[PDB]
Amino acid sequence: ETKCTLKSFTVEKGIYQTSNFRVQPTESIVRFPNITNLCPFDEVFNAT
Amino acid sequence: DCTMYICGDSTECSNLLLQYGSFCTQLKRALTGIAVEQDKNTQEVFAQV
Amino acid sequence: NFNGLKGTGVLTESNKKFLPFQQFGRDIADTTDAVRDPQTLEILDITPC
Ligand SMILES: *[C@@H]1O[C@H](CO)[C@@H](O)[C@H](O)[C@H]1NC(C)=O
Ligand SMILES: *[C@@H]1O[C@H](CO)[C@@H](O)[C@H](O)[C@H]1NC(C)=O
Repeated sequence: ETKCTLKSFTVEKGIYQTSNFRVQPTESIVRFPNITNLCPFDEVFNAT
Repeated sequence: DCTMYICGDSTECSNLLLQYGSFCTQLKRALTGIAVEQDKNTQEVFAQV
Repeated sequence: NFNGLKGTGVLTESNKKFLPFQQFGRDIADTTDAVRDPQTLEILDITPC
Protein backbone atom coordinates (compact mmCIF):
# COMPACT_ATOMS: atom_id res chain seq x y z
CA GLU A 1 0.00 0.00 0.00
CA THR A 2 2.75 2.49 0.84
CA LYS A 3 4.76 1.31 -2.19
CA CYS A 4 1.66 2.13 -4.25
CA THR A 5 1.40 5.51 -2.50
CA LEU A 6 5.06 6.45 -3.07
CA LYS A 7 4.89 5.27 -6.75
CA SER A 8 8.10 3.28 -6.27
CA PHE A 9 9.24 -0.27 -5.59
CA THR A 10 11.33 0.75 -2.56
CA VAL A 11 10.31 2.77 0.50
CA GLU A 12 12.49 4.31 3.18
CA LYS A 13 12.60 3.84 6.95
CA GLY A 14 9.92 6.18 8.27
CA ILE A 15 6.25 6.84 8.86
CA TYR A 16 4.06 7.48 5.82
CA GLN A 17 0.36 8.07 5.16
CA THR A 18 -2.15 6.20 3.00
CA SER A 19 -5.86 6.58 2.22
CA ASN A 20 -7.99 7.37 5.27
CA PHE A 21 -10.80 5.32 6.84
CA ARG A 22 -13.91 4.73 4.74
CA VAL A 23 -16.50 1.95 4.90
CA GLN A 24 -17.12 0.56 1.42
CA PRO A 25 -20.67 0.69 -0.02
CA THR A 26 -22.78 -2.43 0.49
CA GLU A 27 -26.41 -1.57 -0.26
CA SER A 28 -29.01 1.19 -0.56
CA ILE A 29 -32.14 1.86 1.50
CA VAL A 30 -35.16 4.01 0.63
CA ARG A 31 -37.96 5.08 2.97
CA PHE A 32 -40.54 7.83 3.15
CA PRO A 33 -43.35 9.06 5.45
CA ASN A 34 -45.83 6.22 5.49
CA ILE A 35 -49.13 5.90 3.65
CA THR A 36 -52.02 7.98 4.99
CA ASN A 37 -55.21 9.69 3.66
CA LEU A 38 -55.63 7.54 0.53
CA CYS A 39 -57.43 8.76 -2.58
CA PRO A 40 -61.14 7.79 -2.75
CA PHE A 41 -60.91 5.08 -5.41
CA ASP A 42 -63.10 2.55 -3.57
CA GLU A 43 -66.08 4.81 -4.25
CA VAL A 44 -65.22 5.15 -7.94
CA PHE A 45 -64.95 1.46 -8.68
CA ASN A 46 -67.60 0.25 -6.18
CA ALA A 47 -70.19 2.93 -7.00
CA THR A 48 -73.82 1.88 -6.65
CA ASP B 1 -7.01 14.31 3.01
CA CYS B 2 -7.92 15.17 -0.57
CA THR B 3 -10.51 12.68 -1.82
CA MET B 4 -12.82 12.50 1.20
CA TYR B 5 -12.87 16.28 1.82
CA ILE B 6 -13.74 17.73 -1.61
CA CYS B 7 -16.08 14.77 -2.28
CA GLY B 8 -17.53 13.24 0.88
CA ASP B 9 -18.78 9.64 0.46
CA SER B 10 -18.76 9.76 -3.35
CA THR B 11 -16.64 7.17 -5.15
CA GLU B 12 -16.90 8.86 -8.56
CA CYS B 13 -14.60 11.69 -7.43
CA SER B 14 -11.76 9.19 -6.94
CA ASN B 15 -11.67 8.76 -10.73
CA LEU B 16 -11.78 12.51 -11.42
CA LEU B 17 -9.10 13.41 -8.87
CA LEU B 18 -6.37 11.13 -10.26
CA GLN B 19 -6.55 12.70 -13.74
CA TYR B 20 -5.67 16.15 -12.37
CA GLY B 21 -2.15 14.83 -11.74
CA SER B 22 0.20 15.40 -8.80
CA PHE B 23 -1.69 18.24 -7.10
CA CYS B 24 -2.46 16.15 -4.02
CA THR B 25 1.02 14.64 -3.99
CA GLN B 26 2.28 18.23 -3.75
CA LEU B 27 -0.31 19.39 -1.19
CA LYS B 28 0.24 16.41 1.12
CA ARG B 29 4.02 16.83 0.90
CA ALA B 30 3.63 20.57 1.53
CA LEU B 31 1.63 20.25 4.76
CA THR B 32 3.89 17.40 5.89
CA GLY B 33 6.71 19.96 5.71
CA ILE B 34 4.93 22.02 8.35
CA ALA B 35 3.93 18.88 10.28
CA VAL B 36 7.58 17.79 10.68
CA GLU B 37 8.93 21.33 11.25
CA GLN B 38 6.75 21.86 14.35
CA ASP B 39 8.45 18.87 15.96
CA LYS B 40 11.78 20.46 14.99
CA ASN B 41 10.76 23.87 16.40
CA THR B 42 9.94 22.52 19.87
CA GLN B 43 13.13 20.43 19.96
CA GLU B 44 15.15 23.52 18.97
CA VAL B 45 14.03 25.77 21.83
CA PHE B 46 13.97 23.36 24.78
CA ALA B 47 16.48 20.57 24.09
CA GLN B 48 19.90 22.25 24.03
CA VAL B 49 20.90 19.99 26.95
CA ASN C 1 -32.84 8.16 1.01
CA PHE C 2 -35.27 9.80 3.46
CA ASN C 3 -37.82 11.38 1.08
CA GLY C 4 -35.04 12.93 -1.01
CA LEU C 5 -32.13 12.94 1.46
CA LYS C 6 -29.50 11.56 -0.90
CA GLY C 7 -26.24 10.43 0.67
CA THR C 8 -24.30 7.48 2.04
CA GLY C 9 -23.44 6.86 5.68
CA VAL C 10 -24.12 4.71 8.71
CA LEU C 11 -27.16 5.20 10.93
CA THR C 12 -27.20 5.46 14.73
CA GLU C 13 -29.75 6.52 17.33
CA SER C 14 -29.38 10.09 18.61
CA ASN C 15 -30.16 10.95 22.23
CA LYS C 16 -31.35 14.47 21.36
CA LYS C 17 -34.97 15.09 20.39
CA PHE C 18 -36.49 17.47 17.87
CA LEU C 19 -39.46 19.78 18.24
CA PRO C 20 -42.66 18.91 16.29
CA PHE C 21 -41.98 21.71 13.76
CA GLN C 22 -38.48 20.33 13.07
CA GLN C 23 -37.63 17.71 10.46
CA PHE C 24 -33.96 18.16 9.48
CA GLY C 25 -30.64 18.97 11.12
CA ARG C 26 -27.62 20.97 9.96
CA ASP C 27 -24.05 21.61 11.08
CA ILE C 28 -21.18 24.02 10.38
CA ALA C 29 -20.85 22.53 6.88
CA ASP C 30 -24.62 23.15 6.26
CA THR C 31 -25.51 19.55 5.44
CA THR C 32 -27.69 16.78 6.85
CA ASP C 33 -26.19 15.03 9.88
CA ALA C 34 -29.12 14.05 12.14
CA VAL C 35 -32.77 13.97 11.04
CA ARG C 36 -36.13 12.83 12.29
CA ASP C 37 -37.07 9.46 10.80
CA PRO C 38 -39.76 9.67 8.07
CA GLN C 39 -42.29 6.93 8.89
CA THR C 40 -41.50 6.58 12.61
CA LEU C 41 -41.17 9.17 15.37
CA GLU C 42 -37.60 9.08 16.62
CA ILE C 43 -34.46 11.02 15.76
CA LEU C 44 -31.71 9.21 13.84
CA ASP C 45 -28.14 10.47 13.57
CA ILE C 46 -26.31 9.99 10.27
CA THR C 47 -22.88 9.04 11.51
CA PRO C 48 -20.42 9.50 8.61
CA CYS C 49 -17.62 7.16 7.68
C1 LIG D 1 -65.95 -3.76 -3.83
O1 LIG D 1 -67.17 -4.54 -3.82
C2 LIG D 1 -66.97 -5.96 -3.90
C3 LIG D 1 -68.34 -6.59 -3.96
O2 LIG D 1 -69.16 -6.17 -2.88
C4 LIG D 1 -66.15 -6.43 -2.70
O3 LIG D 1 -65.89 -7.82 -2.82
C5 LIG D 1 -64.83 -5.66 -2.63
O4 LIG D 1 -64.12 -6.04 -1.45
C6 LIG D 1 -65.08 -4.15 -2.63
N1 LIG D 1 -63.81 -3.43 -2.63
C7 LIG D 1 -63.19 -3.05 -1.51
C8 LIG D 1 -61.89 -2.32 -1.70
O5 LIG D 1 -63.64 -3.29 -0.40
C1 LIG E 1 -47.25 5.71 10.21
O1 LIG E 1 -46.17 5.87 11.16
C2 LIG E 1 -46.55 6.46 12.41
C3 LIG E 1 -45.28 6.60 13.23
O2 LIG E 1 -44.61 5.35 13.36
C4 LIG E 1 -47.61 5.59 13.09
O3 LIG E 1 -48.04 6.24 14.29
C5 LIG E 1 -48.79 5.37 12.16
O4 LIG E 1 -49.72 4.47 12.76
C6 LIG E 1 -48.33 4.81 10.82
N1 LIG E 1 -49.45 4.66 9.91
C7 LIG E 1 -49.60 3.59 9.11
C8 LIG E 1 -50.82 3.59 8.24
O5 LIG E 1 -48.79 2.68 9.09
